[PDB]
Amino acid sequence: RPTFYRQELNKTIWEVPERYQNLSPVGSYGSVCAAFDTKTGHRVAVKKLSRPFQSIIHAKRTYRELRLLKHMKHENVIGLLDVFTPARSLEEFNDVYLVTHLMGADLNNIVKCQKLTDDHVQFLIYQILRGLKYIHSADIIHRDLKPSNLAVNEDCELKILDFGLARHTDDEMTGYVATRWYRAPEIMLNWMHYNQTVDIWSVGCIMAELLTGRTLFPGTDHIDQLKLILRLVGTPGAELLKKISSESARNYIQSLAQMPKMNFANVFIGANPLAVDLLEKMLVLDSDKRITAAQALAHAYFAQYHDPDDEPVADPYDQSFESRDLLIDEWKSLTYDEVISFVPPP
Ligand SMILES: CC(=O)c1cccc(NC(=O)N2CCOCC2)c1
Ligand SMILES: [Cl-]
Ligand SMILES: [Cl-]
Ligand SMILES: [Cl-]
Ligand SMILES: [Cl-]
Ligand SMILES: [Cl-]
Ligand SMILES: [Mg+2]
Repeated sequence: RPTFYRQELNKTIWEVPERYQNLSPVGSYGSVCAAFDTKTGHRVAVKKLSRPFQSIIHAKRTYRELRLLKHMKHENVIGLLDVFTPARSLEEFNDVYLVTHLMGADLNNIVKCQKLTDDHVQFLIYQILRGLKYIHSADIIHRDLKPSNLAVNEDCELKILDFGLARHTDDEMTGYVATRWYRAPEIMLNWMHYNQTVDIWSVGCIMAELLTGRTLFPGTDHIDQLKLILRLVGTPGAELLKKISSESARNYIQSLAQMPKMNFANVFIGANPLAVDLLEKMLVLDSDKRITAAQALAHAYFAQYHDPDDEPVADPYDQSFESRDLLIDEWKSLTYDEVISFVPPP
């Protein structure tokens, strides 16, 4: 067991191992500090969870987040450097701290203020798809891909973070908000049981915005955003209408005048024809017909970067806990076992 020290930073007690020095608040599900890790030489983010075991819902969310971060071991995905508690037994266990690499800029800080060549767009979207091939091979859905959840460095190297932990509220998705502009229509309006294809819709929206410098579907509300989507990709045919489970959602769609799919070369003026072709394969209304991450990596747009011997898959991931009914203290015991069994990376 390391030695811990205590300090108060902006109204909060932080109790952390001596290896972490020069803590400074960066923001606030919990509170975050920047620190220097003397064991590894890296600058790190230390997150102190708020009220991790306050309800059955909160205790299960804490377990879910720790299981997911412990599993993810890939160059294009956020990984866990450390996890700790100052508790010496289950009986006094009440606080959880998570440690990752400190991230600088996000995709927003380069798409707003920088000139991107087609080669930059190839390399950035290649890396998102390499990370997604890995995540989807474990049967994990990210559910919240958008520019603010993608970290980028000076060498244009990218990491996926901030997985959807079943978090977002109704207030958070209302009106003129970037939290909804990247979501697939079937999850935005609860059409059907969704699956991993929702993440490929989000990659299409991101790729379009890197090419044009503008949000693809900046709706003022759910209905405005659906009208922008259907004007580009066309209204649904009878085959997709059959797959929408809500009768009211089917009746609403049938109230709209029919529209054909637009010509994407006339929308993405001057783009690489291979970029236009890949966008037409991602931005498909019927989720069964969208290109997968593994199929997209082999598309001719990425010929410069694609290496089928350097695009790894994940170890199998057991999510059977998701259907399990437990008490607060049972979820808290499972979480304690995962904290004490952690093995750091090389
Ligand atoms: C490289 C690339 O594809 C690119 C670059 C800048 C802008 C656009 N397209 C638009 O801003 N449009 C055109 C017509 O529709 C409304 C506005 C495309
Ligand atoms: Cl230490
Ligand atoms: Cl990482
Ligand atoms: Cl504790
Ligand atoms: Cl964003
Ligand atoms: Cl597992
Ligand atoms: Mg985020």
